Amino acid sequence: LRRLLVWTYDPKIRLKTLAALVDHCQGRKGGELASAVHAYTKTGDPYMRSLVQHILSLVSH
Amino acid sequence: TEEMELYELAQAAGGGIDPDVFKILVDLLKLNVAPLAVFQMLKSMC
Amino acid sequence: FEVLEKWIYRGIIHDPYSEFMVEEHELRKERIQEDYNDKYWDQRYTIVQQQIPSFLQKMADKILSTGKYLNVVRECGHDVTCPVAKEIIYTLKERAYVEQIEKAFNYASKVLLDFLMEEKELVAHLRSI
Amino acid sequence: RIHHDVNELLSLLRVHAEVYIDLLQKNRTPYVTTTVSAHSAKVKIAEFSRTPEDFLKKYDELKSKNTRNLDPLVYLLSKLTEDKETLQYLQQNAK
Amino acid sequence: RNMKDFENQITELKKENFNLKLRIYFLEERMQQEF
Amino acid sequence: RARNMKDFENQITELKKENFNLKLRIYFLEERMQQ
Repeated sequence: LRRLLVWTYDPKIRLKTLAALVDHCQGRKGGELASAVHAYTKTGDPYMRSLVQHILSLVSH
Repeated sequence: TEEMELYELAQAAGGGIDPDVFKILVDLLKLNVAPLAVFQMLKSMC
Repeated sequence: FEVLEKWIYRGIIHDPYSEFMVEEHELRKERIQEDYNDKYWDQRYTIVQQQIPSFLQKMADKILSTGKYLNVVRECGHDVTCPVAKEIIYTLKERAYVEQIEKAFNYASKVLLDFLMEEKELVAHLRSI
Repeated sequence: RIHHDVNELLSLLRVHAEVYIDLLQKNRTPYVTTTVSAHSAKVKIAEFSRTPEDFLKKYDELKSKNTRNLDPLVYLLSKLTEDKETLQYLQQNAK
Repeated sequence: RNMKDFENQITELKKENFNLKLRIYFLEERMQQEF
Repeated sequence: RARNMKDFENQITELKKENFNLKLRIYFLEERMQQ
């Protein structure tokens, strides 16, 4: 694609979501992280919801 | 008028109306009016 | 359309970024029981007229008037619900998935007056006046 | 519903029975969006070729503006075929 | 009676509705002052 | 052009139901706030 792009692009989709989301979720502990996870659950992005559910459930648990 | 679509469009090609009536006709596009009926009701009296 | 689905078949406003055609505010206190003036169309429940597509705007009044019937008697004592649930998704040159709105509206109408006419029965209660 | 400001006042604002019947003739439905315009009505500005580059350039900018009110102006672009039956009253009104 | 007096009264009753619309026009602009 | 001599019945109850309702109610939208 140029060099190495397709299987580094797959990681980029796993990683760029966190590099924004955890950077919005800095510092918040207990239920305050859960109120950030409310604002991120109400996100407009539908694929990023399911793609980050692995971590979003380990906030809720 | 006092709007970008009420005032600039009213004097583009040849232009010229009453300004308050032109603002009312520009506001009538947002009032979900049928384009022919209001002009026919204006033209049947004017 | 998934947000529309929640509002059409349940009394739930999902509200994504407030870009969906319906949203709820807390105007309920202005005219809580009676419609002293209107509340459930532009005010407590409000429709953003331009946030609807074309193929749904043709009955967006019925969309705005479906969910209310599921979420005004939920406060009053019957579980007003639609067990019908037809998923809404786009298709080439089709809007049958919006044709499902009429059935859901009439079902919400059916369960609402299936309360109102016989529990707090208007056909017998109203006679009093 | 609100016909006071934009139907009753707009009927009263005309300089010229159909005094109350003009609002019933122009009885708009607020639940509609049915514009009768087409792409053939874009050549209505070509008759006023006083400066046709700055008569044809405005429409793309008005479409690029985020208002959806540019659609019903197909008949309003042609306007009245009578000789200055709306435009010339402003010169009398300015005096 | 000549089949225009009755319809002239009908048009007068349309003018009554127009007068009520004018009273509505004054009412909805007086709403803004004290209330 | 020609008149069918029945629509005036519907028109009379239409103007009655509009005008007498609106006439008494609009003025006493004052009373709701003035009283």
